[PDB]
Amino acid sequence: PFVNKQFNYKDPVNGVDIAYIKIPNVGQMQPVKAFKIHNKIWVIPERDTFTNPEEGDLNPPPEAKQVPVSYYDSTYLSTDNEKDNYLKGVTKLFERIYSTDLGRMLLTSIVRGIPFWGGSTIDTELKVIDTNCINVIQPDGSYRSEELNLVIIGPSADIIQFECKSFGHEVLNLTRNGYGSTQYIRFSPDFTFGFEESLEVDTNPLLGAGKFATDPAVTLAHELIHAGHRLYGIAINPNRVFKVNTNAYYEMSGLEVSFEELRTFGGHDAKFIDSLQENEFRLYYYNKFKDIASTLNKAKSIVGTTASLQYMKNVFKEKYLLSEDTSGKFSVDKLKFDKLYKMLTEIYTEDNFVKFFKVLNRKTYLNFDKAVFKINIVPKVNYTIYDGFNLRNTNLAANFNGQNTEINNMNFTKLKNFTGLFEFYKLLCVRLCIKVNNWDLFFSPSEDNFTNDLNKGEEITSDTNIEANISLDLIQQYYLTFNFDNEPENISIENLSSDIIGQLELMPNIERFPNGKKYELDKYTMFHYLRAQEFEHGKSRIALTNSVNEALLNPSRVYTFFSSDYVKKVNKATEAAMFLGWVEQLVYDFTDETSEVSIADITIIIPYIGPALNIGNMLYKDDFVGALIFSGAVILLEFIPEIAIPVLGTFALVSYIANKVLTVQTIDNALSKRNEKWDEVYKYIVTNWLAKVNTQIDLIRKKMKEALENQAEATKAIINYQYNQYTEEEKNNINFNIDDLSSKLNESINKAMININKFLNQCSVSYLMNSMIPYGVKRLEDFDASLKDALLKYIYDNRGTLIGQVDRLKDKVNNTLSTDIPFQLSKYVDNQRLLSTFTEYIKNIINTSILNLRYESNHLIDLSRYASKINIGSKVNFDPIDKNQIQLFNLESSKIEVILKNAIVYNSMYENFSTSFWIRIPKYFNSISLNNEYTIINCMENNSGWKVSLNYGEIIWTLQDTQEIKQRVVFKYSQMINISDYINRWIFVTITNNRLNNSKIYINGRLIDQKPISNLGNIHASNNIMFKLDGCRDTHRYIWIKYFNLFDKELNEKEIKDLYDNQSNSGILKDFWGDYLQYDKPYYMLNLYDPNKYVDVNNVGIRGYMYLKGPRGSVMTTNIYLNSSLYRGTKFIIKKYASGNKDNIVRNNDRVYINVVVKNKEYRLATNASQAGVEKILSALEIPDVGNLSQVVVMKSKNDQGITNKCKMNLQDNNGNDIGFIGFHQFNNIAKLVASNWYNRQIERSSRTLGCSWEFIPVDDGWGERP
Amino acid sequence: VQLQESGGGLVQPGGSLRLSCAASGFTFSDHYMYWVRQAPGKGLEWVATISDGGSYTYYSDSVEGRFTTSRDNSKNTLYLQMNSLRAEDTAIYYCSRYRYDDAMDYWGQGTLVTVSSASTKGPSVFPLAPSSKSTSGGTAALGCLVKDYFPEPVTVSWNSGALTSGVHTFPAVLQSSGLYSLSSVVTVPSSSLGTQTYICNVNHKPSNTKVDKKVEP
Amino acid sequence: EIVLTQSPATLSLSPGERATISCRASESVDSYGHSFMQWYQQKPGQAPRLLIYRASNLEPGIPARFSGSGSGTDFTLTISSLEPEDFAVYYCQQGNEVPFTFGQGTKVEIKRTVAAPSVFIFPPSDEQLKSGTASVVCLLNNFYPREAKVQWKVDNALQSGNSQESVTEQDSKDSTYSLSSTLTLSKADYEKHKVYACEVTHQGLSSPVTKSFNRG
Ligand SMILES: [Ca+2]
Ligand SMILES: [Zn+2]
Repeated sequence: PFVNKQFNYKDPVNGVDIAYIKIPNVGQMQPVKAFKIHNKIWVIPERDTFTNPEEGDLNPPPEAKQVPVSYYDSTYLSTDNEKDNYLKGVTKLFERIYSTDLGRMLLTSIVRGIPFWGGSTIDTELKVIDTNCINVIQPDGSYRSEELNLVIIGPSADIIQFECKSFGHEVLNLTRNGYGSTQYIRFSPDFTFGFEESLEVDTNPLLGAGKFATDPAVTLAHELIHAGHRLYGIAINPNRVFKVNTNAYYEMSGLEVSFEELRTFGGHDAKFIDSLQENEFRLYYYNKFKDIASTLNKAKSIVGTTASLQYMKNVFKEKYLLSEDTSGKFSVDKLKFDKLYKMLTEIYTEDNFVKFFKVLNRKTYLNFDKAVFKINIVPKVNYTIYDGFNLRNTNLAANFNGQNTEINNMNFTKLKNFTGLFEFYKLLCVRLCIKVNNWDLFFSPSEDNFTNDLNKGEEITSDTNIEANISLDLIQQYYLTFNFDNEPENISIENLSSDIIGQLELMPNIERFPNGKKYELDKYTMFHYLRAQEFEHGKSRIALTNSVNEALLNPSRVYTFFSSDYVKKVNKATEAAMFLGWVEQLVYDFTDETSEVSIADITIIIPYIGPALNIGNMLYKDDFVGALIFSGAVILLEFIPEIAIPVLGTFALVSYIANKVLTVQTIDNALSKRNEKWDEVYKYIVTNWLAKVNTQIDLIRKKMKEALENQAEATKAIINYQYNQYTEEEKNNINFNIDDLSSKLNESINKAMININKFLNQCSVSYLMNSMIPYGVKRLEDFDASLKDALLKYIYDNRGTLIGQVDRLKDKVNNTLSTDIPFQLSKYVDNQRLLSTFTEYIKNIINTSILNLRYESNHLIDLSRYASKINIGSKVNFDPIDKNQIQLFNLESSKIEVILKNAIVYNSMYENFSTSFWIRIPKYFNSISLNNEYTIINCMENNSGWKVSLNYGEIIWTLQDTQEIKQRVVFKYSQMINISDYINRWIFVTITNNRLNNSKIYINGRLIDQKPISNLGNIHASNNIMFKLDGCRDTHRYIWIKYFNLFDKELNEKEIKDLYDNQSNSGILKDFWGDYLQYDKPYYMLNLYDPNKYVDVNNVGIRGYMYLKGPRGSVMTTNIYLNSSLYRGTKFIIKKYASGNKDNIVRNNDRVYINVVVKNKEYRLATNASQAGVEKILSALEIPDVGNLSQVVVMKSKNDQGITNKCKMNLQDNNGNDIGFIGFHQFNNIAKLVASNWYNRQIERSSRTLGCSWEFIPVDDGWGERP
Repeated sequence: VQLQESGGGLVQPGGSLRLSCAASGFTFSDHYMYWVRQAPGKGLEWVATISDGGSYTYYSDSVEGRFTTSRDNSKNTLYLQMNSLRAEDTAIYYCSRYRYDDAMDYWGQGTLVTVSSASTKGPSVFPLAPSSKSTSGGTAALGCLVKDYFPEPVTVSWNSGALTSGVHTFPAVLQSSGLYSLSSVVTVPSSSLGTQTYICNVNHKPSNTKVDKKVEP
Repeated sequence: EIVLTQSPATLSLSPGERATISCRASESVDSYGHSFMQWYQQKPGQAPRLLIYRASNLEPGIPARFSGSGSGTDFTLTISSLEPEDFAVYYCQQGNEVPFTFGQGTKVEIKRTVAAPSVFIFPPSDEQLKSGTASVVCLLNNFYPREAKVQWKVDNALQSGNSQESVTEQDSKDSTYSLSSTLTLSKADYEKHKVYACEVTHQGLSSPVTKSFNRG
């Protein structure tokens, strides 16, 4: 219904739509048989042998094209049948494009965009440009000239080089001045590209394996897109390119990417063009449209036709959507234009078409082609107008299956790629050498490509202009505004001479990239680690895979990132009934070795990446995980991009004296214009991020897929080397199809790949989030700062004019500029895969910290990557059980200084922010501590800033700026008390602030004290956060501190609550002080249901029993403290039974022995379980005389569910069934200790304190009672 | 691994003085340093403690606001500034290192500090002549009256420190004149008497007064 | 101001003995499960020497005979078997809190078989006489114990106030003492008398002895 006739090549000439036609040519060309498939659109099913007069032969060029894949068939398209296939093929493809809403649009657009008139050396007059026509030869011999938009030719020598070619002029650049000219697309539906995807495994799990073929519809659309631009005369000059660095060993030898092509592809490639450049173009073509309007206006005469000047004028009014007034004066509506231009450049995109054809397609021009296939789309049993290759109701409608070249293998014949495997390369060596193929190298854009005016001041007026992403919804809205008839006519025109004279539009000029290119290097590079993995490749019987390369220098040059365990397991040595055998087992090993997994931003880590590609960074051996936690994703990147946001250009507002309305309109215009700003700066960052960072990650991603392939093949080889030596004989006895084997491992490889995708997904985002975005957010937060000043000085100054609404306006300005607008990636990316990784990364309040101080692999560091430097004092003490626990002494050299990065901190950052840390504060002991306040965390520059301090039973938060003027919150707690929740126990502090509100202080996630800070400030952002005991007048004093954090926002009740449980480690049991409960460490036992008793044994042996007696004493120091004695009673030791866990920390659900210390002899806690009744009376038995008595306890810190709990010890019989939790019986006599199943029942239904709630108290200098 | 506290001398009531303890043989910049004084033949006294980084100081009420301690870490020195002195400031002054968190383990020799209005005056030296109605046994004693001197302290040795056994040097007594006085005796053989000579070396270092006195009948 | 009361006042004891010295604090001396009680041996003329730190720990290189103990407000330093060389003032020091304090010390005195003095008498030097004053020096040499009476007699008339005694330490070959009595008279007065003598009574002397001269 787009192409109304079914043509057969052999159909005879008629001179209307089947005719021999001449074409614009350098000198004489004899004519060719063309078919006019649609009004304005012609097809010449003939190898383009005539448009470029300097391509004589269809033979491969003597020095080859720098193009990853290329194909040469000088016989192709030489017979009739071939042509007739061609004709039908292109036809069908048009119908395929036309069938989609977007295709209907692009296609109409084309037909409609008539090449301008044009030529006329005289102002007043219009003339047609001769090269924009053809001569159509009738049967009888006369010829008639025809106007023409679009010709499809068969291809030139390089068969797959599909181009858009025009004819030129001496003066005019017809494709870049709004004029347009006739497009000649070299094309073929008889071949298509083979590429590899490795991203669709996270949605379609059982996906192909090898290559997938590009749908020829997409390509044809692609070329039409280019045709479109050029017909409207809006193609970007191709001297305008995206220039790459090229000197580094890893950088891509060379590569031309034309801005035009970027825009054209669409999607995320298009996003490499910064805004300042996108606008330049648009303004430029708008102007080039204006000039057309005005030429129109000047024209008073028309030549070379029987048509009407006005008819023709109106042809163009319609093309360029010009606006006509009453007089006939034309002009360009900025608004109307803006849209057309958006549709030609932002809606007609390869990417959008792929949303429409719903096929699998490459995702960035950067996904290099890999091979070439011959296809035949004309038979319906092969490929239909609606489904393309992925035929509905078959095997192929599934996971882009139609497009898998393996799966649909009767539909793609593989071909010779004429570009050799190392036609273009660089040579990388060591102080051995390899060729690495140019196209396997890293793309590294020049900084030159990224411009902006972020630095430009702006004057806000009341006038000032307020703007006002590409969804399928939106396109619909475009489609519907489309008017889909009144198709520009075919009109009769005065004949042009028999031979139209014209040269093709002369391109650059682009030079031959220098060809490897020697590089002598110090490490093995990741290209080298990658060649090791290849072979070989290869018959007799090599393949003995081995780690520690030199592998290279063989074969069996075949390195693997696997363990001896596997390298040993395949370098035997096995027949023959044991092969069957072998195999299975090697499907398991592979799937454990490759499905391997393992911080809070990079949840999922792939350990074996380091060893695969020697990442990279590549100091060894492979504890890659460690290094990745330490430094960030930044270890993956091969080059580290520069993030260069300049000081944002400030606003300044126009005052409109004695006028209310224009003064408020200027404020509102100001505020909104700000909002644009954050978008402006963000977007830029995304653009920078996409091009220099995400690209490197996508290549490693490509490279990890490739190793996994290498490994699979190396295995396959070695299973087949063996198999081949055999029966065989039988041989015809153990039938075994490597298609099943290949079958399994690709499934397998796929399963690993969803992991690695995830992993590197988190990598890219996290990089953007914590080392790109921030450098920008500072600059914004500053621009914000100064606009506020500027706006409030505006209100004060115009205050009489504003009389009635000043407050209403200070509140406006003060709320909008105090809020940190939210980075939404969804606003800058279209991509489901990333958007959902980012959605996952925000969900977690800690990835958003600006300071996050963890001990990792032997250094205290900042996992948030803000902190510039961390100086650790000479006598800072790390707790060797849990190094995150820092001890600070009242030495001036027990101090940790954190110094933040300069261009990341901004003055107004402690105005809405928060801090958390766990502290452990020893009992105050001495009179001088009664009145002595001492700083411990200091953030103050010259009297201004914030600080945390301590005093006798107090934690103190203090704010102060800039010359006044403190506020202050307090947690207060007593030392005269039996058992303290707080004295010398780990407590979790959280401080929140809000410039227009109050400092709040929270203890273990309970709000304590709050006070108004709105009086101020403002505050002075200190570069320095110093952890030190400053001013403590207790020589012997010290504190413990851990997990320090800093947040650029005010944490709410539910956030801090969460924060509270995430850092609690609910899985590990804890002693009374809050430390990790450890095995083989004497504890004094405290029963919480009766805390005024301790434990005792009346008698050792089974005649005896344990019991609670009282009282506990007191401890005291006259005036300072008087608490319950804590080191009393008989001692418990948790002795390991089974574990693993190399270590000493008693975890939830650990099964243990409990020993009881009686008079410095260790005894074992046990009971007779068949003692009639529910409560079993526990005793202390001679460790060896226990026998078959019940003595195994489950250590607990949760239940079930996972409600935490203080019932610690569930006791079990030597069969594994519960007996009871250990507690105490009594209202009857004498509080003996029992295992009571009633507890286990009770905990399910309540969390109340019970007779089984124990706490384990170790001796600690911080409590300091004497035993 | 020592330290070396210098500075001291005769200073007027109302006057001011600077003490300087020098340190080597251990990372100085790490330890808290202490100043302890002891009046002449009396109890020990804690004067000042200064932290490692030199930012926190403690002083006993006695000398609070009158004294100051400070340190120049890069020079391995400790300092005691001492103003508007009183007679009760008369003492030997010891600087010491405090090994955290145990004790004051290392100490210096200690320089002497003396507060009084009185002028430096050198000692007269008279012999104590061995009578002479000896014998016997054994055993006759001779010596030196080293009288009328100030401040402390004088030092006596015999025959350039060759004769030391059988020698006794008394402590100094403050006479009712506000001057110091002591005596030095020695038991020697009535035999070697007109033959072996006995000289009596005497050093008041505050006056630069060397006196070598020959004691004889 | 934590007062460190230390007893006994003085403490005389023969070698290889037991030497309990008791220190005691008005307020606690304990913080962070540590008693901050030090002990110091100070021989005359030398910087105190640390012995025991934290009440109970023996300082490296100090011998076994010394041993610390106690906690809170009641510490005690014992010398397992005294020496002669362990005549000394000994001091306890609290380092718990400012103002750090010392006790007022404990003087270990060494014992021995009672020793009689050799006693010596000294007429004023001719050059001193012509200076203005005469100083008659009476020396007791090498005796124990220290207690002694020594009256100056001038024409067997008693003088009093016009003299000062001075005493050495225990010159610790024999833990013995030595004293000089020093009668100061004016030129005028000293040469209007003839016979000068000091007279000494002491545990080692079966009857008082007198050392005498006339002028010439
Ligand atoms: Ca846009
Ligand atoms: Zn293209």
